[PDB]
Amino acid sequence: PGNRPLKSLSDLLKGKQGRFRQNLLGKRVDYSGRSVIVVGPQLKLHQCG
Amino acid sequence: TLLQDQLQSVLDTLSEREAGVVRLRFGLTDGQPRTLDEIGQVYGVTRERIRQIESKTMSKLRHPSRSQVLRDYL
Amino acid sequence: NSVPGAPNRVSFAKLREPLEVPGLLDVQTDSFEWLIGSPRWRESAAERGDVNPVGGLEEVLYELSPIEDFSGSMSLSFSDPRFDDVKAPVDECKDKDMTYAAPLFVTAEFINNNTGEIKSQTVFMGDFPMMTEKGTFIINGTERVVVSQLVRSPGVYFDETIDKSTDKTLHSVKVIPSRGAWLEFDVDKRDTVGVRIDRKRRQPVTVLLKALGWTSEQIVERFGFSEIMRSTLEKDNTVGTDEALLDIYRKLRPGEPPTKESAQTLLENLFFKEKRYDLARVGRYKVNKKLGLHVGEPITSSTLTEEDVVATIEYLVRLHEGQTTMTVPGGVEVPVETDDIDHFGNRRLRTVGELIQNQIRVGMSRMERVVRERMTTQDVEAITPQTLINIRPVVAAIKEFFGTSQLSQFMDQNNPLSGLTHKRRLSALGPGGLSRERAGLEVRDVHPSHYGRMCPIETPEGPNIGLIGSLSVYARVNPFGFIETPYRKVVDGVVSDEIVYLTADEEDRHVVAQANSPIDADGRFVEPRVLVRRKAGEVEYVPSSEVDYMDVSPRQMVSVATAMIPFLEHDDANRALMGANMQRQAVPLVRSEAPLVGTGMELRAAIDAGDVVVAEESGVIEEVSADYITVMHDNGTRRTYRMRKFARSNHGTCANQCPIVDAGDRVEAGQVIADGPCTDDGEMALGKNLLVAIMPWEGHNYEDAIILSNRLVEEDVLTSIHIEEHEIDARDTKLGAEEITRDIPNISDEVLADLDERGIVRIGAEVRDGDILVGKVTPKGETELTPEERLLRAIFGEKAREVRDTSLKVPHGESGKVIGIRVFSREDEDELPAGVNELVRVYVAQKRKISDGDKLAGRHGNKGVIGKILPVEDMPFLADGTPVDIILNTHGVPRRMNIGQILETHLGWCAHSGWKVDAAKGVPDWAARLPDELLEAQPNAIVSTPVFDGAQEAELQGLLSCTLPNRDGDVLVDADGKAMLFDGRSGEPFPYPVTVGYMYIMKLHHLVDDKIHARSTGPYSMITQQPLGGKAQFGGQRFGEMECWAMQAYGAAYTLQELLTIKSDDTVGRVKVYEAIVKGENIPEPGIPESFKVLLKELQSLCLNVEVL
Repeated sequence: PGNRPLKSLSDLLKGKQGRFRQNLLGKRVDYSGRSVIVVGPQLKLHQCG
Repeated sequence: TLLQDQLQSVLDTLSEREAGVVRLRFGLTDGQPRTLDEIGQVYGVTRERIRQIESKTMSKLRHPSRSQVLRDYL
Repeated sequence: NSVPGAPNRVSFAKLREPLEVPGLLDVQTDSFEWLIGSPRWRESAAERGDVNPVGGLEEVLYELSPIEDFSGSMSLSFSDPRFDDVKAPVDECKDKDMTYAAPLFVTAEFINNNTGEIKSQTVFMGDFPMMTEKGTFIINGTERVVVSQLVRSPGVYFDETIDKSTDKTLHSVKVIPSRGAWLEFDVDKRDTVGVRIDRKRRQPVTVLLKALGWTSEQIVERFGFSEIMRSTLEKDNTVGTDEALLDIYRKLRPGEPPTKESAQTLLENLFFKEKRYDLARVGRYKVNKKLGLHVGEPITSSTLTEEDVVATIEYLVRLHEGQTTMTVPGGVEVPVETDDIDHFGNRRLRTVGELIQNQIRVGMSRMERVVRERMTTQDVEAITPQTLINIRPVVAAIKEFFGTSQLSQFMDQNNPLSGLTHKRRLSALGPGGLSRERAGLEVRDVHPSHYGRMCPIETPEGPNIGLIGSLSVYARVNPFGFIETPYRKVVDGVVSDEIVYLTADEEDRHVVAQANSPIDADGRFVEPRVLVRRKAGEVEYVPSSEVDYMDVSPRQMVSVATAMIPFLEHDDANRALMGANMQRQAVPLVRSEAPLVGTGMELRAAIDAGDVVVAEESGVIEEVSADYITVMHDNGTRRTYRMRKFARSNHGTCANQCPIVDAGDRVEAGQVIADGPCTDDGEMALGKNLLVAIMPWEGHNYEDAIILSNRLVEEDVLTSIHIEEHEIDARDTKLGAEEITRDIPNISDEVLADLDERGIVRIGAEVRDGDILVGKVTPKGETELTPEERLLRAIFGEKAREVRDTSLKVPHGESGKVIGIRVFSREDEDELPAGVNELVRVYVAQKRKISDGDKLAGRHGNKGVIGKILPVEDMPFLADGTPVDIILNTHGVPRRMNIGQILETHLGWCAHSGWKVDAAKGVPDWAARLPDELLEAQPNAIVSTPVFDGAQEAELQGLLSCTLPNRDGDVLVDADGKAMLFDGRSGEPFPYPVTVGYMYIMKLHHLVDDKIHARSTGPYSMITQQPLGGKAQFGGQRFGEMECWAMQAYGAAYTLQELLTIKSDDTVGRVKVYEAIVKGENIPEPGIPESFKVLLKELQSLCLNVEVL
């Protein structure tokens, strides 16, 4: 209904959801160190905020 | 299971019979509670004799060090 | 001038504008108003000529009304277009959470057609969306905001079109009647006729032409010269309109017995069906507009006319051919030519009612298109003007509409003008409108015209600029979606001191004079020659002696926001508009300040905040206190006019509204009464007129790096507070519902020893993170446990209950004091969504005491992060001790542009420091001129200037030379820009003089907690169990694919792999190594792509079986 055609066998790794495609997509995962930033003159390679 | 077996350990911090006594006391051992005569039946005594020592060794463990030893399991 | 609470930010007016500040804002409203059509507006319009304007209503009514069956025997009509009245301070709804509105009554009238009879009935219609003095509509105490979608005027429109084939100029034109289909003529390649209509191959026109009755003669006759068409009479092979017609008609359907319908009916219908064929009067209007047509014809209709049809058609022909003008019979002539989408006359714009109106329109339509339905069935006789009413679906939409009204967009109550900006904000996109996935830059494209139309500069920004904007400054806009720039309509070296609202077009015909321009005090620009845009806006020079019109000032296609910072003429537009948009993102901390400098825009702008409690009567003051103030309306008359505080924004901010004066004093309507928010001394408090200077330093103002004081703290200068509402409902369902007690399972004490009798504590109460909150609770379930437990519970008598111990608790970066209590019950009647019986919503203070590193800035776009905090001492500093505000790296501006920053700041210390022209004996020449009067600056005082007008360098410079040397009549400052502080540390002198100054800036709705996140773990798509990102969640950042590629560039495998497995969603290792972890040991080495495993299966699935070995 709503004439919504329906998902075929076929689909699966077919369409965007190509478990193919699937993998090749990056994604969110634990411990996401994301934030702005500054240098830290007091610096030493390896070092970091 | 940290619990659980950790327990079992504790489950040994005292005597013997009291196991199936109690493990059976809820089938804990065999996974199915029972009756004072159900178990003690085995030891042959009295629901009397049963829950008497039963709740007693409870008191044993009703004791605290009996507890905190597993308390955070709270 | 004309300012009751006026001070003087003394400016640099080298010029004069007889004109003065419009009211903007007006806008829509007026519409609305007009849309309504108030005997206001009624009067309004009404004035300025204007024949029989109409509240955007009627119309509605009459555009359908009256009424009747299809049996031609029941006649309904309408009347009483109007409403009742609201029922709130709105403010009420505001608190009372519903939306503000007032009832509608109207009085249609049915009439039999048989006997014909009477069925009026001053029917209620709808409580209704009731605007704001902010001209707005805050649904259920909650408003978005609507801008109008720009809209190139619809109509049959024209062009040349070439063909590289031969390169011939297959010009043409479409038809595009509102709601009327299409049909278009088109310079054919080979002969002749771009015939076909709304997509139908092609024909010989006249077959249509003649089809209506046209001797091939009649044309050639009127149309032999007019030869290409002669071909049309050639290849037209077929004849008999009918013969055609019907045949056409097939061309239509196709395939159908050409009944007389085929011979006419729908045909006319087709586009003689204002019944449905329904272009736009304005177009209609246009039309004539197109071509000096009937013109002398205050007309109105969709009245299609083969007449004009052909007319403009031969227009085509004549053109493709090259031909200037020409007058059709009677119809005064028209210079031939294609068209343009681009230009703006091409290009109207929409507006509420209009919308609305459309909305509504179907609304009735709809709901309307029913009574009909029912009218019929609704047996005659006892079927009152009532009997068949039900606007319900209307408002349903309407109402609704707002819901969905994507263009209504919640007023970013972040600052005033910000909100403004939002206001005047303008584009042409979205619902029915464009879909940026389909638009050639041109859409964004520049073009001449544009001036006096919208801020050249600002715009969206992402894939978004060239897509949206607003107005320029003044020039109102057409009673039909077209600007109304007046002009210095000059006259003989004597401009005609006279507005002339203008639709670019027209005008276009005319002569582009120049504001900034030296008249012989008479209009008589003292030069014989001048410049001026021309046909192509050909900004062309010329001899002063010739224009019709000059201008209306300088600076106009500008925006307000645009209108904000001088030195422009030295500064990156990019950088600019940047700062522009920027501009808004200030954050009304606390102190209240104005740049001692700044144009006049300013509060005179700000006044257009129209926000500050501001006078209502030349009344003497009356009782006063921070809630309101009694107001000696000197007519005896008074009114403790109010004042708001502590009430969130869309963005977590007070309702603060600071006063002005004294319960006893005496003043007069419209003058100020009390600021509050972005409202320094009656004025957007917006920054900090702030020293600092020039060095890039120890690498800390480097790469955007930024080096920052500290005293600041202490000083406090940098903070306000921010507002979440804090909610958590009590629900109803299966196992029970969602209680809100205060009792709790093995909850700590105090943790409870805190909330109210039965849950949450009490207003203004302090906290932190975690902090439990609600007094909630809910049934738990019923599915046994291990005897083990119970037992255990029996072991420890902790006779567990059985209820879904449930409530709320404070997340992170969170604390302050209790506030909200929107605890509102279903059960207590407080209507609410299903299965719930109540809900509260609460708030808490937190004074944000400014972290460094972050970012602020001011004018010259000249944004600026906020790197390091730095104690006072330890600081370059007056040889007179006093150190910086901070310092400033160099470098950018060069490859940037914005040095006014320099100047302005020079300036800064200047003003900040004042002076006096020691002109004495005579004149500082560069002085010799200018706002004399100044002559000096009382060290530090109010200072504005014009936009494209303000003193000069040398002057300015020489102003440098000038001074108000300090206490020790001193000026550490150099008539040069560079002095020589020393080190608040090591201390010694410096290498060379010290550039320095001051600058007000602003602060940012964008920092860490805005974005301070990661995520260790939490929820996970119950499907693709990935990091269920969310509020409670940190989201848990997604990851990219390149990236992966990076790996590759190494190959950490694992790593990635791992990921894929791990934090990806490795159900196991997640659990598993999660353990490991737990057990900290040579981790469960990476396993197998598992799932992948599935596959297989997945395959097989289709007889797919195979294998590696």
